[PDB]
Amino acid sequence: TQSLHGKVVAALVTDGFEQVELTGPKKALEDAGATVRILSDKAGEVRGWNHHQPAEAFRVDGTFEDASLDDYDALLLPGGVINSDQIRSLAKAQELAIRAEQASKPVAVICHGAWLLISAGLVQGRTLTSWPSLKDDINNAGGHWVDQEVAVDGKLVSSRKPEDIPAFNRRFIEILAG
Amino acid sequence: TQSLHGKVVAALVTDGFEQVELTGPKKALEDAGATVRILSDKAGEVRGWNHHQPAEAFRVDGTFEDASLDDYDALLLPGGVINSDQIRSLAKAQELAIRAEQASKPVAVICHGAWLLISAGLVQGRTLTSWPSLKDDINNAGGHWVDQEVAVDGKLVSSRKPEDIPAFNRRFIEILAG
Repeated sequence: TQSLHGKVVAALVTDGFEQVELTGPKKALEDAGATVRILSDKAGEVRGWNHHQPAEAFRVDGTFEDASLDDYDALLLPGGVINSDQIRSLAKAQELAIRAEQASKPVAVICHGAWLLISAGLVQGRTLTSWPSLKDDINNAGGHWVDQEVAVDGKLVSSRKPEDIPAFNRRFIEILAG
Repeated sequence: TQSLHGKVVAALVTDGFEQVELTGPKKALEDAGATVRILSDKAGEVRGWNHHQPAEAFRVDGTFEDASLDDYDALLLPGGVINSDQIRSLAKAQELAIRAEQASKPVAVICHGAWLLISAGLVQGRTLTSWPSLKDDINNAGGHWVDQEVAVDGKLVSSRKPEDIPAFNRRFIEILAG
């Protein structure tokens, strides 16, 4: 079984993130030996959601403003339409995603989460999947939208919905290990 | 002031629409003498939301499947991130908006509601505003995004947020009268 001991992943979330899109990948990554930190726009706690109902609050380990991608081997971008619509316009979240591309570090994204990638200018020429509502936005941004349980372009790992999470986790672990 | 007597407006909404972006314009049009029909994807009731909480239920006058634009002088597209994300993929909602473009009928859209126009191919070469989170999607789809309280491009009337509603209402009434 692949070990990710020593690996640190940053999950980028604002209030309204799909809770399982963080906790599923977080548990799979922790089971393999990695550390996962939660970064948000504000300090304190960030609220996850189960579909259209608010769910549990999670302790924020750090802010986008304060984060350095030197400290992380990869980014996790959970969906949640509310979180995804909010986070995509945040300059420091965009900067983290841009720095990950420049540094050839994995970015795992799921559901509505690729809006951050569109707005950071990062989907042009890349193949990814997403929740189908984002298909037009990704294609209009220059992306190559495909319908796959888990898409991979280099170290860009993408999935469309919560049911994809098990395969998403397995592929993200393979890509993080290299 | 301006009478809209004899005019009929279809508001296209799904569950999770921003309630005031329906009720505010609806009252203004009705005060002006117009009739406002609430159309949804499903019969019965459609759930309005107040920001991030579901709110009151509204009677559905007709479904997108059954609707003809022959019976409406204009479309009203309230926002709400949940509604706007859902409604954009429904071909029958896209059809109603395309028929509006083809028949030179006003379309008033606010906040997140322009996602449907993007997916219907209707923002190409158009000038419009929106909630800023859609800026990149509107520009990537060939639109010209502007930051105005109420933007107008022909009969396309667009606003950004609930505080724009009074001006949105006043402009819509003007465009509807012609």
